Amino acid sequence: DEYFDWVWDDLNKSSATLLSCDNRKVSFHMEYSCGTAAIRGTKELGEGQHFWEIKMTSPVYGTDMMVGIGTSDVDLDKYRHTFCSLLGRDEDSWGLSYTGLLHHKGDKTSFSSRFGQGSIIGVHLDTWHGTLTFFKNRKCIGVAATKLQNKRFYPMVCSTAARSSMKVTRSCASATSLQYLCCHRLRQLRPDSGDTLEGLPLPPGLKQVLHNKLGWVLSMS
Amino acid sequence: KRSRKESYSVYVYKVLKQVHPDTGISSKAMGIMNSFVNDIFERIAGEASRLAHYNKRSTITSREIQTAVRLLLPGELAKHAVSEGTKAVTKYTSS
Amino acid sequence: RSRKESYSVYVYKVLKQVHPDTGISSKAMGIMNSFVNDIFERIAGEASRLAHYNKRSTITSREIQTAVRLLLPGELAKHAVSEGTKAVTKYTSS
Amino acid sequence: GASKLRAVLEKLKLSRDDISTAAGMVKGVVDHLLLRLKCDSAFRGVGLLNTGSYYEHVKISAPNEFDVMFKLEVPRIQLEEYSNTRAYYFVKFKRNPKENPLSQFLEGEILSASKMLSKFRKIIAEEINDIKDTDVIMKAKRGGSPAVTLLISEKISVDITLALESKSSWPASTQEGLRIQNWLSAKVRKQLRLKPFYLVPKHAKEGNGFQEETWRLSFSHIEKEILNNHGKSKTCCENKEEKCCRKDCLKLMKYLLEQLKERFKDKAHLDKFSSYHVKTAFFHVCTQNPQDSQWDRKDLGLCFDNCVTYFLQCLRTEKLENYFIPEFNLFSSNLIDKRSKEFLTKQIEYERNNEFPVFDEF
Amino acid sequence: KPHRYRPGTVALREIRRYQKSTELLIRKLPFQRLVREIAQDFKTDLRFQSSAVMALQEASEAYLVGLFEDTNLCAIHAKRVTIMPKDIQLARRIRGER
Amino acid sequence: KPHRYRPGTVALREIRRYQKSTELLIRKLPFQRLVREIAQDFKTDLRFQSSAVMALQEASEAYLVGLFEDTNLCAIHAKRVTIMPKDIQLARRIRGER
Amino acid sequence: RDNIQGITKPAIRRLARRGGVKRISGLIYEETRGVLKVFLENVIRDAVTYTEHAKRKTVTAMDVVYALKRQGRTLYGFGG
Amino acid sequence: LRDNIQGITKPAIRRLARRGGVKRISGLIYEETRGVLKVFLENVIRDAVTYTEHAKRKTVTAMDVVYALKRQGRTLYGFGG
Amino acid sequence: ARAKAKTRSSRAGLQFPVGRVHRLLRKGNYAERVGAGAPVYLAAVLEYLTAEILELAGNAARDNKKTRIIPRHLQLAIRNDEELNKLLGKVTIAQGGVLPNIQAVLLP
Amino acid sequence: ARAKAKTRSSRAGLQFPVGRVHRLLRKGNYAERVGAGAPVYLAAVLEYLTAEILELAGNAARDNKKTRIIPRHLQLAIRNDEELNKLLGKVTIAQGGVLPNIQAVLL
Amino acid sequence: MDVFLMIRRHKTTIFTDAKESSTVFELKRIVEGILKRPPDEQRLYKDDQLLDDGKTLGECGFTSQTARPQAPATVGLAFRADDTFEALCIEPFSSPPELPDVMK
Amino acid sequence: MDGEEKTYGGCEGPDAMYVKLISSDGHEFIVKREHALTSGTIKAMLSGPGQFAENETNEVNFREIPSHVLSKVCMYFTYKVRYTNSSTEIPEFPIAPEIALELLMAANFLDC
DNA sequence: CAGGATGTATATATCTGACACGTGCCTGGAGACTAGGGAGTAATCCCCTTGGCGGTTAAAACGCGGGGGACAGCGCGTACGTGCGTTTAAGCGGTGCTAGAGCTGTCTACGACCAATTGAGCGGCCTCGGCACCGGGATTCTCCA
DNA sequence: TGGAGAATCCCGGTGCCGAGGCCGCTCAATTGGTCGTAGACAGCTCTAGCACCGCTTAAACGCACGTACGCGCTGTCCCCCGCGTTTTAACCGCCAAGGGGATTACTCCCTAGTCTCCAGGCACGTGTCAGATATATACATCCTG
Ligand SMILES: [Zn+2]
Repeated sequence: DEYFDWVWDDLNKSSATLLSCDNRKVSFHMEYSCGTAAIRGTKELGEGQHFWEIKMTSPVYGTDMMVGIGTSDVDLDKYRHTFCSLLGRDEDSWGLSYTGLLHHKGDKTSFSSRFGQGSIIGVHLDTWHGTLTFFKNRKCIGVAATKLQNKRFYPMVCSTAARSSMKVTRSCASATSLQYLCCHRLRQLRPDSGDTLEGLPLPPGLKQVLHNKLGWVLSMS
Repeated sequence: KRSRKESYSVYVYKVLKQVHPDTGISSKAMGIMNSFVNDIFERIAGEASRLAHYNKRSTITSREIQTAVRLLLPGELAKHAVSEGTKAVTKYTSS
Repeated sequence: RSRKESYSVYVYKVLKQVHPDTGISSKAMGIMNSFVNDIFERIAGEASRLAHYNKRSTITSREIQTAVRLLLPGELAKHAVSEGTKAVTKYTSS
Repeated sequence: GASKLRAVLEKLKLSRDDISTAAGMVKGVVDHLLLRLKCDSAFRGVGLLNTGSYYEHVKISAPNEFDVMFKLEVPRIQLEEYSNTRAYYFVKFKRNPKENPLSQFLEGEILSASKMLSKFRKIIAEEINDIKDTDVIMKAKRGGSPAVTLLISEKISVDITLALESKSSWPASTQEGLRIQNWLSAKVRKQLRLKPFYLVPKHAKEGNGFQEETWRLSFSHIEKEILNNHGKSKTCCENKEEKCCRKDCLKLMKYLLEQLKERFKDKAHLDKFSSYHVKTAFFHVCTQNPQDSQWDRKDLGLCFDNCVTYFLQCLRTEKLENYFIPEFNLFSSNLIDKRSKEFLTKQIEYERNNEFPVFDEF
Repeated sequence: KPHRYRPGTVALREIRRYQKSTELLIRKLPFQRLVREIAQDFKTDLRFQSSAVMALQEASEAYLVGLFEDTNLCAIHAKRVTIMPKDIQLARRIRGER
Repeated sequence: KPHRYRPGTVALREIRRYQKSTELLIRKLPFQRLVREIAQDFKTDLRFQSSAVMALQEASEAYLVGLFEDTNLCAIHAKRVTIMPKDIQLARRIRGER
Repeated sequence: RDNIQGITKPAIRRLARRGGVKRISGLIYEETRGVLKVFLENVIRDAVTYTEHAKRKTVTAMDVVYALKRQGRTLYGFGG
Repeated sequence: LRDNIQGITKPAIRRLARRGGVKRISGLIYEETRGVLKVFLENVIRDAVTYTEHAKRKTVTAMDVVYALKRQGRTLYGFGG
Repeated sequence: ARAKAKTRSSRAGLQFPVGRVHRLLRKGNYAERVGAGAPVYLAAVLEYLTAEILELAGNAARDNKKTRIIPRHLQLAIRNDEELNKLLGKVTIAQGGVLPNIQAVLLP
Repeated sequence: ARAKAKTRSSRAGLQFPVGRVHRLLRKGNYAERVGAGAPVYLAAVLEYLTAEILELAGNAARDNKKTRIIPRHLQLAIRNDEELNKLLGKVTIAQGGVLPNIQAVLL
Repeated sequence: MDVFLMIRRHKTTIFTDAKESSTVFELKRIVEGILKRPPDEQRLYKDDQLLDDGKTLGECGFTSQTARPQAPATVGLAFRADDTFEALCIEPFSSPPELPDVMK
Repeated sequence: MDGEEKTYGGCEGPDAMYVKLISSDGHEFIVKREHALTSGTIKAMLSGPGQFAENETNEVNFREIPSHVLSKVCMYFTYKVRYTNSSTEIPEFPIAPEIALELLMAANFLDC
């Protein structure tokens, strides 16, 4: 596959986690799970567009494991000694747990079906329209959030189960452009199909470069 | 002060003294008829309170009591008891 | 149109306060209704006779208290006079 | 994962027949004790409560540690709450023709449990010496209801309990309890309410010591009937295919609450927590998820995780209400220290995050 | 041969069902005819409400079934087990209503 | 010595005399003591009157004399002539008063 | 016209079985027929004697319970 | 005053059986007759007192006794009305 | 003004006191508007019925050669006769005694 | 003036109607005046007696395991108690039947 | 505050963003700055009705409400026929196709 | 913005503040210079020599573009050069699906 | 001693009509007031329960001889209990019908109420005659030869 | 076939106490009048007692036959009954003390009667779930061997 756009952050990982597989993989609580542990990704998202996805591997259990977005104002080691949900706790920071429930601002919403061992999850971000979208198993769950404009963020993932691990399978960025915006509007107008390349005399090289740029948009709904 | 007290004596005596002229009666042979007549009183007056509410009759009158005394005397004596209370329903009605 | 009246609701309310979970068929209500009518009239009959025996013009708590301990056997009489006295003092003290 | 649980279930299971071999010793003792007691005017009608299986085996890892309960049938009685505690009552007799049970246990008007137990202790204690084919001994008091406890040789052991039985309608304080309707239909709710109920002797307790002379309700016979006949389909677990993990999920949960006491008994802080609380939380859970479809053996994981989820939630919030008396809070600050509760959340959630380490000791 | 119960074992199966049932034992129409025919010599051309008939039947069943029970206690005291017309005539005069 | 009548004759000669007689047969003062003794368990310090005690013997001995007269009818039905306590316990049960 | 022989042999038997008796004589049937007819002869005479105060041409349930209640036979179920 | 029930003698119980017309007698019956008189008396005397209490008197008089016999269907003619 | 009085018992034809009874009855709670049929019925009936209980003493006193009638003769003159003893048997007549009777198996 | 009607039953604490029993005791021709306390005392004893009966019948009905009380269960409760049976000794309950016993020498 | 608008005549189809308080005369100053015809040599018509330079475009109903980011409202320019308004010199765009049923 | 004399009426040679953009079907869309420079094709073309004289006609006709399409390009430029760096919520840019199907060719035709 | 044949218990599955509810409304249960007389009390008095005494002799407690009544056990043949086959009269569903009981407007005959008068019946003193009672002569019926 | 106690049927004379008669008077029954609503009636209507018609199968009638109950007789030995002896406790006539049941004056607070208002029972009418019903199987008991 094509090379992903950011690793897990060696300088911004909690005091109880090992980064691994060229910082594509990460592992948590390798003995005691004596509290909560977390990381950010190395890249701040606050300009252009972003898309990325994560594969699970250890079986799900324990208090909460979750995926999301937050400011730099978070503390990766406040809950070093305690079980807590780190994501979703504050106006700064959001997340979705494996139980199919979101947190934000220190409050909760049920949002989706559950997910477990070996699951694949994917996320879209648009900073221009200040808005965020969630996918599971190459199918869409929905738009998660909006009104997010000009706030700066890192992507964060958190853990609490002993002997637990995750891997980013792809991560990517783009500008806003016709090949982004018009393609999004086009997919909203024909979401019912498994494909979008159908019926187009449009060159196969351009079909492939939008397989690169918007590989999900052409092939998921 | 003297607190006067009555009995039925003279009214039973005038129904009896018709038949046996040649007799007198000891004191302890009076109480049996007093207590008989007095027993029937509050028993038939209770029947009369019932008779009133039985056929919605606040003016009790002869014909409603009537049934009780063809009832209470078995044999042809049903006719005896009721005959006394039915020979009454003539003259008073005419002043 | 012509109208009829009964103890039905009050005995149903007492039932639903000791077996607050148990029903009664229409035929079984008919017997309970004739039972309370019999007992009222026995008690009232000795009360009215007591007032005559003792030369008075009214029926009050003192009359019914003697009629209850006269028509009720054994330890039913012993208990019924407590259910009586405790309910009237709750009323005179209100 | 689920294989650890399936394995520990076998390792628990296969101990069973040792209990069956031990059960002969207690049988002869309880049979003699009944034939002792039936001689005395105070006890002539007394009997075994659990007919057809003459014990309860209250700790799953303790195959010598039986429990026995005697029902003492009583004519007809009236009850009233101690101090609006809702679950605790004084009891008094009512309208009865002359056939005294034992009014000699009356004190002022209350039936004295303390007088009852004083005689019950004595008559067992003077009898039990005359068991001559077996070494048998009475073990000293611990609390209100199991006030007679008994040991055979140096293993086989019993706590003895007695209870009043009454035939009447259940109290108004339970009217909203037993929320079985959606799970098992109103036709069973009514016919289960069509049974007797039991009172067990129990002091209240206070900073001043204790209101010694008081009784508490009990419903263990009904509780067994639900668990024995636990299907929305009657035939649940009555054939090999219709099997469901409900029973398994409960017995796994009982075992855990002993393992954590074994590791912290020296701290004493967990000592207040019993398999009684574990049952009660399970009844709320199976009421909440009542279709037999949720209880496939191919789960086991989520249902067990739901138990600990529910129990943690209750424990954080200091709230767990009795399933028959729908407002009596067992977890209340009055009955349990805040410190023990929060400490136990820290333990349990640590075990959950560590994938149940303590079952590896088996 | 085939299955004969011994004399007396079907009579006990009988009293042990009539002592645990509720209903009337005499037929309806035959009791109605007797009531009308007894009545027609106190006065002529009466009419009857249906529940006046049922109130006579219930009062007579409970006269007879309660008189046989005192007849049984009389026959057993004399060391018999079979009831006879001499026991009826004892019960009716110790009962004393004559 | 020689006149001694055959047993059971004097037991017929003496019933005739008491059925012609009309006076009262329980010794008076021994019954008067009992009625004050038996009353004390209902109330206390309580006076009586002559006609209140006199009327109460007439009530008592008139029910005893009416009881024996149909115990005697029960023993004869059992082919006996001697009255014995098994008989009176039948009479005061056919008489309804249990 | 008869009508008293309308109370059959097996009917008179069922009454004695609910009353608790095991074995029966054969002369009983013409004895009970003389007892039942003399019971009805007295309650019917009082119920028709009430029906005349009450003016009606019809004998009512309440006329018969006044006659039972007068004889000494109180009866719960028919009202009153 | 106590135990006057033994004042109901053998020969008094014999006088009362002569008027009933009975010929031979079992020796067990004198202990049975004194057992039935005991509860006859009780149910009468336990109502003459309740009339007296309702009257608030201290004395008990013949009318209270005949009201008692009358209540229980043993009615007697000859002492009142 | 004020003509001579005629007793209202004689106005009904009775011997019994239609005056005295109307006081008893109307003050007695048993009925409210006491129409003259009611003091007269409660008075009337009992006329023969109060004499029968000494009329039937001709069965006793003259037959027994006594000229003052007495409680024993009044007893026999009720408890003697056929229907008299059902018509009023449920009552005890004080100082009466009992009728002569022996059962046929007991005599020689 | 006419304020709100507070019924007497709630004051003395009964379920039985303290109002209707007053009107019946007035109209029924028992006495000239009805005192203030009589309708309270009388409703309390009729409460006691009905409450005592209803739960004995309920106990028989519920061991025979039926939803409803019926005349057979009234009979088996009253005719089987030493002092209810004394209180109502001469009344025939319609369609009640008899309670079972066999005389011992018939066996 | 400035309002996104589009001014249309003949070839010209010109996006603009003027202060809402501008006189209709200031539109003419803007038009001279783009198209060199002086403020008076120009005229203005709305739909096909005359509009006075002495007004402000806000009182002429051209406003932030008419100024949607993807629909800044149209205005008719005129260059005088020496004496009068000339024609409303508008000319039509190339007709767009149907979206086919495969996309429906 | 009023009295827009701009010393010379504009800058219409080296820094020509408007540029004149005709479609293949003759509609003319003047655009301001940052909107012009928003196209990679137009910034490359305006970087061409001789065009920097005040004597230049700063005009293009797009033979490859019809007028309805060219209007949406200008709409997109005016929108993005406004809303770039907005801290406040940027409005959506909805364009009608029944005409928009083609417009992705503008990305490669004009570098946009 | 075991083994067969039979009647009762019980546990689903089906269906329908009896009990628990909601509501329109109307008539009987609460609020205020006042005009009398029933019942409460304080003081009185006298008759009738109470407790005591020696007394006569009637009646009860004790004992003892032995006759026949209570009763066990034996014989027995007639009357009644069990059960199979025929056939007849109680109980059921549906029609009619008009005789009779219930409701009501209205009006006039009857019973409650009252003041003034005087006749009926009640309470107290009197006296001889009805039916007891003490001796007693005559006339039966059971029990042994 | 003769005896001889118990009365007992009947009698004499004696005696007393209670029932049969007379008087004073007062209080309750009556005359005469006024008045208001109960109930005696003529019409109406509509529902409950009487009467009729087939059908079904339930149980009343009739019979044979075997056996265990009711019925008679004998012997014997307990358990009263009939008589005399010793004594102890009723009934008896009389007496001294005082307790509370029976009667009055007078005061007032409890009740009935009235008018008004309005909410809790009653009559009605739709729904659904508690028990009756059918059929299959499990079990407990009686009887012959
Ligand atoms: Zn299961």
